[PDB]
Amino acid sequence: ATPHINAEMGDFADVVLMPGDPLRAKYIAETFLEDAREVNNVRGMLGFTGTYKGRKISVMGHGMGIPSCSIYTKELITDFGVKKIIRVGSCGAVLPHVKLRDVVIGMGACTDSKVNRIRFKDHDFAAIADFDMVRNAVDAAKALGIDARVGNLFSADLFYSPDGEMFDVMEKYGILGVEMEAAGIYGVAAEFGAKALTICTVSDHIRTHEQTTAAERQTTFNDMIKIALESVLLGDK
Amino acid sequence: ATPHINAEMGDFADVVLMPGDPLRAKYIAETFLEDAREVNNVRGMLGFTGTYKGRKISVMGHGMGIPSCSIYTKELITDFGVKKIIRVGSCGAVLPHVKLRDVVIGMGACTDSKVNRIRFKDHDFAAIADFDMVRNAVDAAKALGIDARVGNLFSADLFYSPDGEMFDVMEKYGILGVEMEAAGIYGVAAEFGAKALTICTVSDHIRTHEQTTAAERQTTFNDMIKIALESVLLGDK
Amino acid sequence: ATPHINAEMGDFADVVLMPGDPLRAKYIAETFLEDAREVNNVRGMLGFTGTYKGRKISVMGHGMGIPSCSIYTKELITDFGVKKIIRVGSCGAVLPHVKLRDVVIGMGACTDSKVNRIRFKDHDFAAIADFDMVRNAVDAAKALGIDARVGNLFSADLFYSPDGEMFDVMEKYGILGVEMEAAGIYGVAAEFGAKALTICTVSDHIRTHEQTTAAERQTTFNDMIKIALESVLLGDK
Amino acid sequence: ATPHINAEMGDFADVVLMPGDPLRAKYIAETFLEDAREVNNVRGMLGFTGTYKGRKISVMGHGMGIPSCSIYTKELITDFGVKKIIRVGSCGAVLPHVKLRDVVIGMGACTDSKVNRIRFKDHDFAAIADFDMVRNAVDAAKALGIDARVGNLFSADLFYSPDGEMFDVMEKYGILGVEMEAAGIYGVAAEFGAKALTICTVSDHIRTHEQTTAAERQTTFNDMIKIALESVLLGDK
Amino acid sequence: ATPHINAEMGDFADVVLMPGDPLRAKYIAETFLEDAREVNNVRGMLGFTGTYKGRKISVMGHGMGIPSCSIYTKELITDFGVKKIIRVGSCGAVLPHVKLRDVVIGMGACTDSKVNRIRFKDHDFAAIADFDMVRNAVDAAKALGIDARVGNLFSADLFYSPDGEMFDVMEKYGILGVEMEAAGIYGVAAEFGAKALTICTVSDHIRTHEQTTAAERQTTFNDMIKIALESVLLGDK
Amino acid sequence: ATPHINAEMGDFADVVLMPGDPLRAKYIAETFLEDAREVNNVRGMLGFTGTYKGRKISVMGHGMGIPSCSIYTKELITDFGVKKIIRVGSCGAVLPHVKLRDVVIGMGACTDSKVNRIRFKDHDFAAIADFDMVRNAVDAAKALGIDARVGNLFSADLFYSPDGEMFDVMEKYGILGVEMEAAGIYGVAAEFGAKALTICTVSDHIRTHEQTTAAERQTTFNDMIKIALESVLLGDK
Repeated sequence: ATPHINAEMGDFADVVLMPGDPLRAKYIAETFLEDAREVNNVRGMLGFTGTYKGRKISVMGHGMGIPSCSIYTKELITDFGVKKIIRVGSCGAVLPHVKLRDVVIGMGACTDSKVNRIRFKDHDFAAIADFDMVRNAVDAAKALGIDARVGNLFSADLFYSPDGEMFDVMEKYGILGVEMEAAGIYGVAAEFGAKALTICTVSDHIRTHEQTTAAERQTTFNDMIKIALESVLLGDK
Repeated sequence: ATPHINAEMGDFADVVLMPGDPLRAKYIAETFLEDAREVNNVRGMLGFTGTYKGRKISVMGHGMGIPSCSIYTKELITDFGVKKIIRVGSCGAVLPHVKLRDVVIGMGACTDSKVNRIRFKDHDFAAIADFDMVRNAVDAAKALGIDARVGNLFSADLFYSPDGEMFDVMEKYGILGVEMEAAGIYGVAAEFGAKALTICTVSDHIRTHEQTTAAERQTTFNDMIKIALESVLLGDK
Repeated sequence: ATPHINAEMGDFADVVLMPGDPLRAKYIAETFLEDAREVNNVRGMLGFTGTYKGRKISVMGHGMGIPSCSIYTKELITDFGVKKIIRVGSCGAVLPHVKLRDVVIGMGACTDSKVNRIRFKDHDFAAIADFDMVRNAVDAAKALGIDARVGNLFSADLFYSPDGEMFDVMEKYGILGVEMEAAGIYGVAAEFGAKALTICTVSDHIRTHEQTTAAERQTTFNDMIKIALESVLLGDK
Repeated sequence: ATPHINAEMGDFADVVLMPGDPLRAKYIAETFLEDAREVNNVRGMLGFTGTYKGRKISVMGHGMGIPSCSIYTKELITDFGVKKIIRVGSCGAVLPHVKLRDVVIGMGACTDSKVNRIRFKDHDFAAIADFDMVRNAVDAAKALGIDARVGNLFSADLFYSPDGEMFDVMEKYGILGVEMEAAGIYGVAAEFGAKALTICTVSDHIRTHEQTTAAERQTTFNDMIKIALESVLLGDK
Repeated sequence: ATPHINAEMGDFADVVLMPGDPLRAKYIAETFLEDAREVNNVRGMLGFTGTYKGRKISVMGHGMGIPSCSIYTKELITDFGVKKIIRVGSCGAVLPHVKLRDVVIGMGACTDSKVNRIRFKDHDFAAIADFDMVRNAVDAAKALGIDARVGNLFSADLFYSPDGEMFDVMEKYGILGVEMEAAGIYGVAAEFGAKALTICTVSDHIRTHEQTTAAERQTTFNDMIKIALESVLLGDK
Repeated sequence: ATPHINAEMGDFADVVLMPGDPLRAKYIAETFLEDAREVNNVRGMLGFTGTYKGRKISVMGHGMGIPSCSIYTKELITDFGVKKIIRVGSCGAVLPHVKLRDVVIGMGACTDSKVNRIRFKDHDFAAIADFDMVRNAVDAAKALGIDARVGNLFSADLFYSPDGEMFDVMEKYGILGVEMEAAGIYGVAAEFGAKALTICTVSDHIRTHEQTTAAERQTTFNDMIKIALESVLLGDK
């Protein structure tokens, strides 16, 4: 067991899907995994392992923000043999042409956190995904009839930011979505020699809120999870 | 309801105790409060309201790190009428003279997060507690036979820090405990015009690499919660 | 003697009150201290030692700004045995509800200086007063019929700042008064293992720019000095 | 004509290959393009346009460093209709497992320049390539029997850096090659709404000095150009 | 009057010499100026106006550090019509061939203060003297048989710096003398459209740990003042 | 030979004039020098050596931007015995009273590059010229009856800056001309213990869209070159 995960080596697959909400991890296990078993419940941060089309897979919540996900991702890599992390999230769009319910893949992640400056001598660390994982997700999405948008996410520390003008800067530089974790996960992956990817669905536009239904949100979430799971199978071959 | 709290105004007391772990919130509700009811379960971030010696009080987890706790404390203050937040946590000591099981009260909180720089035009914002709350906690502790130490916390973004050299700097400048939230909660309290306090129990010694046992963490935790609750009653009178 | 103080060990009390203006130190000595003698005159930075109700007390100017007061407070602490510094100053208010002639006690001090970033590896050091000293001043003020406000000061490097918009930021985050020294003194106290407090009276408003009469200014100044002196006597018990 | 390019709209293809050295641009034009003509010679920064397998292609030097290449890439995009920039260069390796003469594709580029901080409100902009261009290069390389490494470059401002320790930090975080331009080109592409890619061949290891023969260097350079040109043809499909 | 200078427009000459110590201003007035009038004594910061070789000249202390001298210099320029400021100070040397008693003229001044970053949008402002004033000082020194060194000063915020390694950096980049004010004065001069110069004499060597004797201090100080005064007369022609 | 200069010790004079454009270096060699020989052609960065009134002088292009010129100036100093660098460039004015064709001499150079912060522990290094070289240029200009102003340049990393507002800040602080190299050359000179000067002629006004068209030069540029060359002869006296 590690400080935040009451499990032992072997309990996790070598790839872990991670939504922010642990209750979505439970939903993924129930909906997509065969022979699913709960393998963590410390702090309510539910984690599960089962199989998808014969492939051992785990899913576990990461909590909100770079500091939370950095803990779990580090422990998974250093103590549970995890080689790949796929964050499966929501993001808010700053570009009108990026549509509600689009799938975005963060090949890079911008941020207003200091964590990568702390790592990288106050220089600019380009927080990036693993290329093969990116391509596997693009290809899995294409096989499901989806053209994933590949580019930069922006990982914010403040959900309630006092700097609304920054969203205009994000738009100018082509940021595809705003979320709260990718850059931190990518920094951990680089620090500890593993591989990561963040996939998000566009849940809103930052500038002007758009309504969605629970059913629409569920189906779009499910599409993202299928992309993520199928991408793993492509990566295995 | 707010984006992370499915409750109505009036469901929370005007003071909320907040451990990081929502399971500890449930423990507090069951152990210390009368007639407790669950008022939030969104994302498993359990919150409860009941009474302590006749006084309405709430308790809810805040999750790990500045970004997580900043969400919850903002929503509580702006939309649930919450006037006081008392974080009840654990910390790591760096000073030789600060011992396992000591109770530390953060009158200030240092940080390596960028959030307060973002707020404060890249100058130094001294993230501070409410003074009356500090003195109420000191006095409640004294009535329970505990001499709480009052000073600076350090709120880290990385539990697993690559800049190990910073612990000796914290030690040099008298930091009493290392945790992950206080500076963020204090920044929200200043931004949105409320009052906050962080109380921690020392659960490990970073300098000498000592760790508290299970028995040990629990009994000290109970004392911290009694301090917090009794401090509210002092503040009311 | 030290580079800026031509005195010997024992010439200073273990607590030193420090206004910015050495002529105010002379006034304090003449008005409040018995058997006062001048103990420093280097650079015209007058310092005195005498007794208040039998208790040995010193008073000495600190000059204008963080670099000036950092020199004097360091030398006093390291080489003259000084345990406590109480800055006794004026400040400018940014909050309309903070009134002219109010007493402000700086439990924290924000700043636009780089000195604490230099000390603290470019992270955020919360420059704080000693809690017991704060409580002693609050209690002394209460016994003198004054309700002191306890919160953050802002210690500016530029009395003539080119950034007017920063006052709006200070107001937003609840800064009680603007002065030029507290954060520097608090940094020295932390660096060199001593205790400090800044008490200020509100001399002006950047909002409701009203001034005062000489008589009003003297009476208010003297009330502040009485609070500071009485606070020492509480700390001694 | 623009301030650094004496040419008119149409003189350049919509994709421009850019080595640092203008003499390399001449070599590329002479060796790989049919009906090549010189279209720029301002500042000796030779640029050419011809065809490759019937497809109009341009090639032009970008000079050394972010400021130099930022000028040329901006002018090409805004004034000459250029849609894609492919930098073709050399890099120094900091990882021992990255081998001499390996092909590196910079999906991201770290930097110690301030240019992207100036663009991005002092936050972290992840300077990234266009994903489709990256995949096209990977595929073109595979068709030529070369397995390209895809990951981060580091774009240095100082070829002669006084901070030797930084190469160790680059190695820790997995940087594949050190060069001087990619992060700047990627910043311009984001700013002005175009697409870019940097392909480098490993010319040496920064810490250990290794030798190559003329035939080896010629083979590897030619291989890089073939990858670049063939990647364009894939993108066109 | 201003709060810091109790004088009227006309009371100062258009050129003011400024040592840090107001008692040295008094010495200068008594020793070098004919019929000098005391024009300020607020905060003990003595200032005088008299005549030197037919020329009206003022001299006034500036106190210790950038914030102090920034107040006085701004007020002199914007409230008293002052056109030229000549700081006359002592400095510490780091270079092996800079010797005790050497005269150093600060054509530039490096600093660890934030004041010029605040002014200059967080970019690097080169804090420089007025060229003609520098040349006038070199020429005056030569006529007095003194060979002055012209180069960079370093203006420190902390006389007692916790970062001893910075002296190595100063030495590496050729800093001639370490003092506490020049960069601040030069920033004010640029902000408010006036001209300034800092002349220092080397009173201590930071590496050899030697200092000038009392007799040497007086002689070198007198020579510096003669250079300053004679430089004004050259400027007038 | 060095990595960017294929020549041997002795091939360069101990003084090198450097325009950014190597074709201007050729022009200078063929117009102003006797018995000029091309001594470098790597990357087309033409360098020449000949004599001016019997004095051995070299001239070589430095390319655009701080990173480019930093390479060449370092190599010249450390491997070719070069003692003095005179950059001879163009610049843009922000001050209305600075006119087209004015010759500007950069006693200092401000910058938005990070290179001097990297050198100088993130403090403010005042990037300055050698005083004697500045005075030699001033004196040569006077003897030639050519007007010249001495003050600060601003060395930009982005010719195409997204921050137009910074030009108003430059104007406020008295910047004489905007170019792209001086601060980098001055940093190298300090790092490697040599001497440098930048002279520029105002080619355009950033305020009054006028600048210099086809005509202006040749004669204005020629004026700057004559000043530079004659300044060397004065420095030899």
